[PDB]
Amino acid sequence: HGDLIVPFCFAGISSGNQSCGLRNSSLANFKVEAAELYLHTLEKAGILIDMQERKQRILHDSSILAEGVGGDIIAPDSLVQEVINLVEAPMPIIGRYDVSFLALPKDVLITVMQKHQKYFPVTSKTMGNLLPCFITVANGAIKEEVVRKGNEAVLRARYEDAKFFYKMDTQKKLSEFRDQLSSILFHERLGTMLDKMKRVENTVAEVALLLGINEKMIPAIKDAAALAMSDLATNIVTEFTSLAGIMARHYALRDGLSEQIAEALFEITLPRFSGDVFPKTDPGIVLAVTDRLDSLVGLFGAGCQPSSTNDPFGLRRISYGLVQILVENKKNFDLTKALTLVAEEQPI
Amino acid sequence: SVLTFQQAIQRLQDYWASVGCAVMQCSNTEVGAGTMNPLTFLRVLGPEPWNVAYVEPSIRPDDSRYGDNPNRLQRHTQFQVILKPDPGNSQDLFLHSLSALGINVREHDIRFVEDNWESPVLGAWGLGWEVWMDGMEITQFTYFQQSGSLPLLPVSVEITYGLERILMSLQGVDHFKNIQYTKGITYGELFLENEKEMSAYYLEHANVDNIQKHFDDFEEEARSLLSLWLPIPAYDHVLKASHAFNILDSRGFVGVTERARYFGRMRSLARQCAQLWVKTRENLGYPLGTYQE
Amino acid sequence: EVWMDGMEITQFTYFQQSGSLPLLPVSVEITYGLERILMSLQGVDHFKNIQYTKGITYGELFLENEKEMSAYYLEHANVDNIQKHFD
Amino acid sequence: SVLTFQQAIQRLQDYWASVGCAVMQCSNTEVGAGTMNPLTFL
Repeated sequence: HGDLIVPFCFAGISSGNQSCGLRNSSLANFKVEAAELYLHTLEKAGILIDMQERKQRILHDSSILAEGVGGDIIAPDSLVQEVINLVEAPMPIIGRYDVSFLALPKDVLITVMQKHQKYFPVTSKTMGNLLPCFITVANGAIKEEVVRKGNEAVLRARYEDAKFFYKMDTQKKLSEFRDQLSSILFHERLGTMLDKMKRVENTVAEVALLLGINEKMIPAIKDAAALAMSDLATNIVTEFTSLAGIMARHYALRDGLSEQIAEALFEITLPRFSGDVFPKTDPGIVLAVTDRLDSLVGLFGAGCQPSSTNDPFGLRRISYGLVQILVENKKNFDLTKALTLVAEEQPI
Repeated sequence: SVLTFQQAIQRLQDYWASVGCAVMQCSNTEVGAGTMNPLTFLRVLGPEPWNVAYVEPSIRPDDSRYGDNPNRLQRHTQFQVILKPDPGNSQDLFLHSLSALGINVREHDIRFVEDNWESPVLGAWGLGWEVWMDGMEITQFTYFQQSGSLPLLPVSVEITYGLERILMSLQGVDHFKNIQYTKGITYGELFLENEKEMSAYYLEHANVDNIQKHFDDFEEEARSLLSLWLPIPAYDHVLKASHAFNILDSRGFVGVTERARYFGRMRSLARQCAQLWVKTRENLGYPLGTYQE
Repeated sequence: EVWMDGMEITQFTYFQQSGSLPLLPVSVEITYGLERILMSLQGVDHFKNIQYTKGITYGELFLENEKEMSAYYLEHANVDNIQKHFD
Repeated sequence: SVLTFQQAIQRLQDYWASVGCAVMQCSNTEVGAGTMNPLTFL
């Protein structure tokens, strides 16, 4: 306060007039003579103390580094908000990796870059696919060559595992994976996922009639549930949990099926998180509502009503997804008539 | 020059021997990780000073991949450091040791990323970070908070070095067999005998007739020994009881309903065994010392 | 065996046969009995009086795995399980 | 000074590491002696 110090001790520490900057730096610990000359001292030690100021120095250099290769960065809010609060003095560095990893799906490279190492993907302005570049953020004053040479060796080590898993996972078509999903349990009283899928494919016909969808589209629906939610037993989804739902669509598209069933396979999980998109194709709505109703009825059959705090299975999220799908799509429904039909095929 | 594997140990031991830690030998029974050693789980409980650094192999049959995947092995060597009480230089001594190992700090991005460790098998948790060095996760740092069921007093600091990847990232190799143990010999030509045969045994030749009848026998023997106020052998049997469950999981003959039963039995045995060491040591008067304030 | 002022501290042996095969070439084995070297060098008379490090001793941290083990090996080792684990 | 137990190992290892020997870890299973280790018998 001003020139004199406020004497008070907290947690066995006496307040004084010393503050430490960057570790191993020249200003290991400095003495502030007056409280007026404080914010000027920290920026003399290189620390960008302001929370919002670091964003305008991260995103002002990440874009500048992009034009060297003629591209742009991808900046999700949930990624930059966490990258900002991990660095005391940001410094962006670009790096390269081999092009042979472009054969992988577009949504695998992005997931690996953004969920484990927290890098920045680079997309070209023209032909807007991925590019063999990435942007990372160092911390402090570090040698430029060493960080890149030691960081690309990790980025090209993750992709070897990813490509091996993908190659081993595309040896057989998606049909065979529907049998070996029994290793994933749904509920101790209900069973695994195979029984859930059989119940869904059995009860989809009635729900497709309650919503009033035309009979001419009833065959394709009966086939979609034949391969519905089969990606959960694949290899690329065993460790990449966030990819569940879309890899099924990719496998179905590669297998050589119609485009009216891949969308239904993909849109069986929407919405996945708050703010995500909603189903927009008619055959996918039936599968989504059938899955929600079956998951609600089965879990309420064992009496597992969540309280206000604990979420054993997040039944509130499922109900909120169901009502959002029903309302934001303008479809007539009868809840008390569909619930009885859904509960009919329950084992107990 | 380039650092070798057999002298990184010599640099990580003579350093912690100067701070004040007492270096000891490795475990005896096959430990499924680096924490279940009796030199760390049973000794953090109770108010006595304890500063120990040692090196131990860790065997995990569930991560067996025939010794081909350059990241996952069935036997990896770890370095463990336990400090109690924390002297206040907890994360400065670590950086000094890292500098003394042979790598520089001024030219490498050494950062801490938060990560909360928790293990329901033995009932422990805490708060800590993992150390990123140019994107590689090489070290776990953790302030403990609870072991078994007792609350820690005073809390302890655990530093775990994953020593197999530090040199794999420092030398510049791409595979794991390319690690050099010493000047003249390599790691991938003498530590694959205990890799290939062990992977084959853990994958498709582990006779499951004997494991499911050794598990309950070990559990009952541990309970009987614990009922006689014999703590050390009672806990020793728990390690070889918990190894059988992992080897059963490796083969794939454990269903999704018996998992809860096995975890409950093991955690109950560990809980009732842990609270006996504290009662055993208090009658001796705490010869090592006592902590106050 | 190497005698140092009457103490037997080391075994030195040229091998000749292992299992049933004859050794080729023969090997040299040197075995240090390390618990008595310091017991004779420092000047102590008991074994617990050995000092492990500057500040701590050997007889205050390596008797837990001694007294409990001796009791187990003497009169509490349940022989029902050993004779069926051996075979 | 007087030799201590935890540095006799440090003097008996750094010596044999200069002749050319390769120092390794101890056994795993309870060995009844110092010869039955798989690093010497086999």
